[PDB]
Amino acid sequence: MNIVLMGLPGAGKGTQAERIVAKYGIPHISTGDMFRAAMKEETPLGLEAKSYIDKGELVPDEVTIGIVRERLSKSDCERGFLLDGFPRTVAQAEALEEILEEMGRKLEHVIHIEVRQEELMERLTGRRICSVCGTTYHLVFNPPKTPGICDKDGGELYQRADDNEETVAKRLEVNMKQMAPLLAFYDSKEVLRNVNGQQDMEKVFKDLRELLQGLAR
Ligand SMILES: Nc1ncnc2c1ncn2[C@@H]1O[C@H](COP(=O)(O)OP(=O)(O)OP(=O)(O)OP(=O)(O)OP(=O)(O)OC[C@H]2O[C@@H](n3cnc4c(N)ncnc43)[C@H](O)[C@@H]2O)[C@@H](O)[C@H]1O
Ligand SMILES: [Mg+2]
Ligand SMILES: [Zn+2]
Repeated sequence: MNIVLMGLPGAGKGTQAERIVAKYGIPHISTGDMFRAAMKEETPLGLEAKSYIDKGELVPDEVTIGIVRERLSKSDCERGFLLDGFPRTVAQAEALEEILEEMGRKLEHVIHIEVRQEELMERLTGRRICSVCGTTYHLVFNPPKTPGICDKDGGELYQRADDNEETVAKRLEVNMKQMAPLLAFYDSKEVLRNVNGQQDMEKVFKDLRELLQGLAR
């Protein structure tokens, strides 16, 4: 089970990934999550990626490909994997094709979780994160019991530098542009699947699942 989730910022890739991983036991490889972990640890990779992420820009291809090339060389990827938010450019996709060839593996599905931009903006604007456990909240759709405080451990919530409206509009524009040729790339390869992301989280998952169980032909 060798899978990519592709989608604009907020389309639900991580929400789906948790579900996919709980069902199927393949590793979840989020380049965004990897970068954010390095940023929290303030490692050199982290501080390099920070300058891009905080602004809503893509981290450059070379470093991003390299983290993925190293990550996919681990033994937990031998029976499948779930890439989330990689590739984000055609160059990354062409590099993945070569990685996979080297590994003697093929992408089986590239799932585009499609959600219109208006909904994306609403999903993201208002997200808040617990500084201590990383639990997410939303001001509008999932607020904490006490404003600014996490229900689970009392940790202080924050707004990511990239989740304000202006930066979310930017991330949408950057990824809309990069994703157009990338969708073309994988539609040419006949591995592109489309999922309607504008459904409840369980139903998106059922539809994804049907593509993963081979039922949607
Ligand atoms: N390959 C790469 N090359 C270069 N740079 C890279 C890179 N990969 C990462 N980067 C850098 O790192 C940065 C961050 O990248 P990344 O971490 O990949 O961020 P993203 O994909 O822009 O955005 P999210 O992770 O917020 O969205 P998601 O699709 O995972 O949705 P989620 O499940 O969280 O859900 C979001 C919200 O919606 C809600 N929700 C989910 N599903 C539903 C639904 N079905 N109905 C209603 N609400 C829903 C959720 O509860 C939640 O509140 C990039 O901007 C870039 O700088
Ligand atoms: Mg995500
Ligand atoms: Zn917490």
